[PDB]
Amino acid sequence: GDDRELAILATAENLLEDRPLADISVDDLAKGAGISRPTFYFYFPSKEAVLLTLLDRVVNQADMALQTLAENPADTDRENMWRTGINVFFETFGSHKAVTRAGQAARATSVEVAELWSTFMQKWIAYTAAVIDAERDRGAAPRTLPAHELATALNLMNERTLFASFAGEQPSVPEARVLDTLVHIWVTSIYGE
Amino acid sequence: GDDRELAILATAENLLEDRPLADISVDDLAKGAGISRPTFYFYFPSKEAVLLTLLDRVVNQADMALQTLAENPADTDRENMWRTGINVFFETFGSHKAVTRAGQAARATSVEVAELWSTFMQKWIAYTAAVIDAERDRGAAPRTLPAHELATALNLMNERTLFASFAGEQPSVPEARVLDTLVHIWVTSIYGE
Ligand SMILES: O=C(CC[C@H]1CCOC1)N1CCCC1
Ligand SMILES: O=C(CC[C@H]1CCOC1)N1CCCC1
Repeated sequence: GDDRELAILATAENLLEDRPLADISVDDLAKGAGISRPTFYFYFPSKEAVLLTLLDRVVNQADMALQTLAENPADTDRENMWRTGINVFFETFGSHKAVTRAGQAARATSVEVAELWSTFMQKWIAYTAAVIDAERDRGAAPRTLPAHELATALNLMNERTLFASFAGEQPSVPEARVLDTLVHIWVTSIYGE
Repeated sequence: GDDRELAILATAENLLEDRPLADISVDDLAKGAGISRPTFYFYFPSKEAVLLTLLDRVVNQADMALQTLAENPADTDRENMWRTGINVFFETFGSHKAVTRAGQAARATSVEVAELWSTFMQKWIAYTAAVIDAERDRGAAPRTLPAHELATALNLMNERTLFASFAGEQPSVPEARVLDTLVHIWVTSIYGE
């Protein structure tokens, strides 16, 4: 039951490494999971629903990892604190490049994918703005831009730059350089007067 | 001749304000430009080709405006210099939101659109990195990240943040706040040690 479901998810993640959602059939997903086509339809209404679940799992893994960090502050300076936080996204989505890529393409077509992404983006920007505000209240960061607008641009930067690096787009920051590049911009723009 | 072509371009830009490329037909473009369907095909091979031309004109208008600026340095401090430069993109693409939006959607499907965007992105990042390097050589900016990697992330930020503001995405920086937000991040990340 849960195993047929996991099998179908594992198949879809594997096939998405080699071709886009468009070039993958329900029959393809069913064959790789070792079930028939009508059995597939019992677990998922469509291949698009399979992607939505895969994306949902990846987004929540990142979200849970960031909640863990939040509850367990690393004992280090502020630059390393922000690095650990962006690193949750670098590692989680970078461990699932095929779902990340397909998920991002699906935002244009699936209101469900668009809404899932928008909900968690709002959550991560609000957390980012809360930390900036705490830093300002403690006197560690200067009161420059509206924290929530600063947070929005910096999370949008990370979305676009990480995902270009992972896809090897032209142009992109090499993946072995993207964490340091983003940490620099976050730290200078948050602490710089 | 050039007028039928301009008519078709003007129609397509007008229709793109109200619905996406998918929901617009060749017959729709032909009717609005006051020509028949086979006459349309004489000027453009497809509605996708019409979008490519519209995007091409918008990208080159921005590129030419930025070349003008480059050749005619504004007499003001460095923060206002970067503001004038990002402002070329804020005004040019913000004056053509429907083409911007459709152009960005078309990157997923049209290799021509993808290649046009990637070529000019490379050009603007190289110009951005050249200015940062000049600033470092004159001693006005510190030698922190690789200028070209810094330039790449900051231009990717502007692409994603401007285009979210213009589309009124959730989340986004309000359009009346996006120029100040981006100038802050560029200035702190370029000059900050
Ligand atoms: O890198 C980040 C988030 C950055 C972390 C760093 C501390 O707060 C959020 N994102 C990319 C995908 C969406 C958000
Ligand atoms: O804002 C910018 C470019 C910023 C200017 C500012 C000085 O050099 C480039 N872009 C958004 C669309 C692509 C690039």
